[PDB]
Amino acid sequence: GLSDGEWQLVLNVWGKVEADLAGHGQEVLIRLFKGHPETLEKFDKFKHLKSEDEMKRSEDLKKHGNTVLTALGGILKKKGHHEAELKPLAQSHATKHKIPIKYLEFISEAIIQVLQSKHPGDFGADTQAAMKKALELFRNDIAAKYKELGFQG
Ligand code: HEM
Repeated sequence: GLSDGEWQLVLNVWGKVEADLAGHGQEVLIRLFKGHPETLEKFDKFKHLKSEDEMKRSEDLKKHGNTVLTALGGILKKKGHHEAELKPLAQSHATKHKIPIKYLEFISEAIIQVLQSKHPGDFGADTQAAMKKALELFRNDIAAKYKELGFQG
């Protein structure tokens, strides 16, 4: 559970993300792929990218970074009243894409790194503790949709 003070820090720094939603989701995916090469395998269209500046040249990489932030944006703007937005995602991500909850922790960490790296002052300790709590409850709620279907996470 997040206070409304906290939801505001969360959604106010997310507004920035949204000024450059590609730039961010790109950097996120790079951070995740470069840091966890295992994740790269779930996207057959980029599984071949081998270097950094190389994947920075990918339109579809950007296209996906723009996707994952846009949806997470939508979820964040629900302030946890986001079941009608996480039912489909948990299920797609557990079954179709076969993504474990460990990989979600990974991208949660990439996001946070990117926020810190793109907005240092605006994203201080208490703004970060807020962001961390949101992504954590996002993750816990997916985790339970995973479990309801017999996936573990
Ligand atoms: C913030 C956490 C995440 C969010 C909000 C997110 C969001 C989305 C959305 C909105 C889609 C659209 C397609 C669908 O749902 O059927 C999608 C698809 C997909 N997601 Fe995620 N995702 C997250 C984490 C991950 C991670 C960590 C991976 C892999 C390591 C992943 C792999 C995929 C793949 C492979 C697809 C299919 C894309 C394609 O088929 O071209 N997702 N995701």
